Amino acid sequence: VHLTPEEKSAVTALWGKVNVDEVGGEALGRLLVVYPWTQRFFESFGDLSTPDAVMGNPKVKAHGKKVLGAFSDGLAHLDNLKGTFATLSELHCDKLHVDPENFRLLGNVLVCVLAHHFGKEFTPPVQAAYQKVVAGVANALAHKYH
Amino acid sequence: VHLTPEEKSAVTALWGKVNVDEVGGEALGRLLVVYPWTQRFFESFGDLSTPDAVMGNPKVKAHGKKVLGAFSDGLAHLDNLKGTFATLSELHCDKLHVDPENFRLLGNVLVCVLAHHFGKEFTPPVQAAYQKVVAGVANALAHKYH
Amino acid sequence: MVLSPADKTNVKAAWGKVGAHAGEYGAEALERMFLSFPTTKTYFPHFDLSHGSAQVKGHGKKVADALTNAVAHVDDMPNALSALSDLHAHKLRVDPVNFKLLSHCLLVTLAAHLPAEFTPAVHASLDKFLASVSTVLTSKYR
Amino acid sequence: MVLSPADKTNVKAAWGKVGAHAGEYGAEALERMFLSFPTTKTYFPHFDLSHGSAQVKGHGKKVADALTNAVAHVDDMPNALSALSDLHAHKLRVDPVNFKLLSHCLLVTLAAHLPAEFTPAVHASLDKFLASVSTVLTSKYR
Ligand code: HEM
Ligand code: HEM
Ligand code: HEM
Ligand code: HEM
Repeated sequence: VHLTPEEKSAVTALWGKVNVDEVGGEALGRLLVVYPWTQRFFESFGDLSTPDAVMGNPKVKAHGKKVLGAFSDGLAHLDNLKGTFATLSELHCDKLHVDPENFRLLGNVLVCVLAHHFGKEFTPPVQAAYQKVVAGVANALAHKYH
Repeated sequence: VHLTPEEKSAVTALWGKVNVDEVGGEALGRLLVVYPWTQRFFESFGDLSTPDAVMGNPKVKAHGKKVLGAFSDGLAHLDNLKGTFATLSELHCDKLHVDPENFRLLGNVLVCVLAHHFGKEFTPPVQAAYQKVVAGVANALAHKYH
Repeated sequence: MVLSPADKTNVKAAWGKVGAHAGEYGAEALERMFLSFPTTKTYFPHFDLSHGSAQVKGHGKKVADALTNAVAHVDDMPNALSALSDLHAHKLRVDPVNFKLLSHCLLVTLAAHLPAEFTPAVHASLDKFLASVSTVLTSKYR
Repeated sequence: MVLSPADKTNVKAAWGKVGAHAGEYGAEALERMFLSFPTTKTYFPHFDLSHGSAQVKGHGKKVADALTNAVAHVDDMPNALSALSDLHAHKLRVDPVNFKLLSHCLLVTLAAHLPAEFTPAVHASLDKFLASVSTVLTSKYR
């Protein structure tokens, strides 16, 4: 992605304060609560009966760490996201059958989570930088769909 | 855009039969009728009160011809849509203040019009090739927005 | 999203002409959709999506029939499509974005088959009508 | 869609907390939108969009009050926003896509300011509420 040097540093700097496992569990849980149709891939996870059950489900939390760890590693390759996520893109299309709109939803939920976590430090320009990144990752993941 | 040899020939073949003047007029008129909010850019065009008013408006037909003629030009440069439309991209942002979502709606109306005009010849595969082209064009035009 | 008396008139007239071919046009719309917007294929991993597939034709008929029922109950759509709203919301769970893509492909299909009837006014009415159906279908998502 | 009673309870609670900061949050949401989604600036070519401009501050306030009005009349929004609905439909003519961008930025702003109240359930209720306001505002477009 085209991020100015400033934007890159803003992204990197906040990210350094993130507990990946924690934010991961939170973001994935919030996706499943706010946009319930996304639960369609997770029937094997058990109880998703209430917000409390979703947020507390160890499977959701585990999948969240997995998803955000991948995201996190991608942050190191801002310049080659399509490349970095090519295999995952194919996997998501061919085996998992995940509509890429889900990637966009998660990106918006992730920004809300950072906002909630960081408060005032998540300024309008830091948000803007993260918006470009989450759109970039969603695009990179949807790239190999056919 | 990324067009297979067969997609390129389908696009090219159909376009040789299009009367740009006529199709341009129809496409822009249908945009203003189906998505009336788009009329906000054409206050000086006269009467756009009824579908009949919109469709026989000479300023509409004239403008429509300009738009599709410019669109025809990018068909010739399918490999460099951003480079082809950069100047018009900056114009629409800086001077015209047109929300790029309007490029997407026009793209869709154009597909409808080719289907209406060509009937059975506008097969699923031909449409698919045109959908990639119109998305490319919309993207090329929104490119220099800031 | 309100359907005026003229919109209702337009829709019943155009759908009227579809008549017998509704199922064939439903299948064609799906085909158009899978070719033009490949992400929509993610919901039918269990189908043979090839041209002429009987599964697509079968599904096309079910969609077309639901549309026919919607036209017939254009004043009472929510109740008429109740079971379909439940189904999509709670089992299929198709992202709402997809409804716009099928609606567009149905419009393209109608255009290609009803030259005379697909006037700008009818086109506008049909677009509103498909947006209303989509709204109903996703009304119980959350 | 529709707001459950639990939704209305969550909205009322969260908005209540905004309280007197509604206009300042309104302005911040706009600044976040102009920065994240620059295409929305196409609707404000007549504004000084500089950070802290009175135009943005004032506009932020008018947006906040309208949301307050809707929270207050959460059971009859169509009536409550009637005027705003006509204005957007007939004068402003803002493409419906832009409502989703503003809603997102309003959610981010609330998140950034309500650490205690922004739970998953409230987040879900606010999202739905913003979607409903958006639907009411674009309901007279065609
Ligand atoms: C930032 C966006 C995302 C990233 C980086 C990501 C990454 C991953 C990774 C690294 C895996 C493990 C692949 C493997 O098993 O080798 C995975 C699996 C999976 N992901 Fe994605 N994912 C993302 C978004 C989503 C979303 C939004 C959904 C659904 C709503 C989803 C659904 C799944 C499912 C169902 C699996 C398989 C899980 C399993 O088999 O246990 N992913 N993803
Ligand atoms: C396929 C996409 C489009 C292309 C290639 C295109 C191309 C053009 C061209 C060549 C001009 C003439 C510039 C000049 O000579 O001054 C123009 C002007 C203009 N376009 Fe676009 N256009 C497109 C889509 C749109 C859309 C969707 C809208 C809004 C609904 C729009 C609104 C305008 C307006 C308001 C003008 C100025 C007309 C006037 O001079 O009063 N265009 N466009
Ligand atoms: C105007 C919009 C739509 C209408 C009227 C509609 C109607 C229907 C009907 C009548 C059925 C059959 C229910 C049954 O099995 O009893 C169905 C099933 C289904 N629909 Fe929808 N649908 C619409 C949009 C969509 C879209 C846009 C998608 C995804 C891109 C979708 C995906 C499906 C799937 C996956 C099934 C189950 C198919 C099977 O396994 O047999 N639907 N729909
Ligand atoms: C939650 C959604 C929204 C609400 C509650 C809302 C509310 C309002 C209010 C209260 C006014 C002032 C009315 C008056 O002074 O008579 C207004 C005007 C305006 N709004 Fe909306 N609005 C919303 C979404 C949008 C969006 C998404 C845009 C464009 C991106 C937009 C563009 C405008 C513009 C350009 C004006 C006129 C500005 C001026 O000249 O003062 N609105 N809106």
